[PDB]
Amino acid sequence: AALSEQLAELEKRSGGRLGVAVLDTATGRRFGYRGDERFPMCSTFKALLAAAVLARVDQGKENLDRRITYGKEDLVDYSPVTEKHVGDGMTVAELCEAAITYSDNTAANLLLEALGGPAALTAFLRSIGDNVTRLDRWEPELNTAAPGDPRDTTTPAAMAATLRTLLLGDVLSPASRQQLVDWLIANKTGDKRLRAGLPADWRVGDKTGTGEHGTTNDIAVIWPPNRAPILVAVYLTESQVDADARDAVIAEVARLVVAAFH
Repeated sequence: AALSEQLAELEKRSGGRLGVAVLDTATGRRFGYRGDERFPMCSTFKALLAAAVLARVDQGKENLDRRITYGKEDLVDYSPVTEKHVGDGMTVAELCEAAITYSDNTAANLLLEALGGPAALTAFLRSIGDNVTRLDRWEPELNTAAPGDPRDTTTPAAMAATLRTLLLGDVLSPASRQQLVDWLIANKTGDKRLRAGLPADWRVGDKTGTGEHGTTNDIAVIWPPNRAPILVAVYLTESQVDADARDAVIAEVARLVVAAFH
């Protein structure tokens, strides 16, 4: 495979450690570059958080319209949505949207408490067959991204398989499935990452993550026109180029991936 070689060249220039997984649902195969190495999730976990929330909505243990109230004491850094709604609160559905489409940290923390904390999300993931991904801390502590730390990590391959299970398998209702898809499709944080290397006709839902030690991630479900989706997980950490160049690394991965498909 020349794809593996291109990603190794790209990884060299980034100065860090690059992980890539592609899962093609039309076939069932999957590609990996460091796909079984641990990487810090940063905000990419928030997709899995909204999935677990939706499961309890499926179970009748939670409601999409339930309004959660909170105060300024609950607000953590980078909370561009929740910081506007302390006076009126926000519904669980609104928090999910904020968490996914803006990486709102306070929304994630509030959703994490309504679920039962990091251990709860981690237990949900084991219940759906993901034995690798783990969430250990809250926002913003889970973004430390220390090079040898297993807390708050996934692997590209595990994240890809989890996305597959959640977005197209049988763990969520079809309604909860479509809702999670629509949130990812409306993400506002990823325009410089995977989206920027994809052909414009391709429909795309994604969740980004950003953290210390030059960490820049993006995970996605992508539908080529008339064709089964693929799942793509990209994690970059310990990188030594600036933010704009780390974004460019992710975009080029998206390009190197689609070219590999033609």
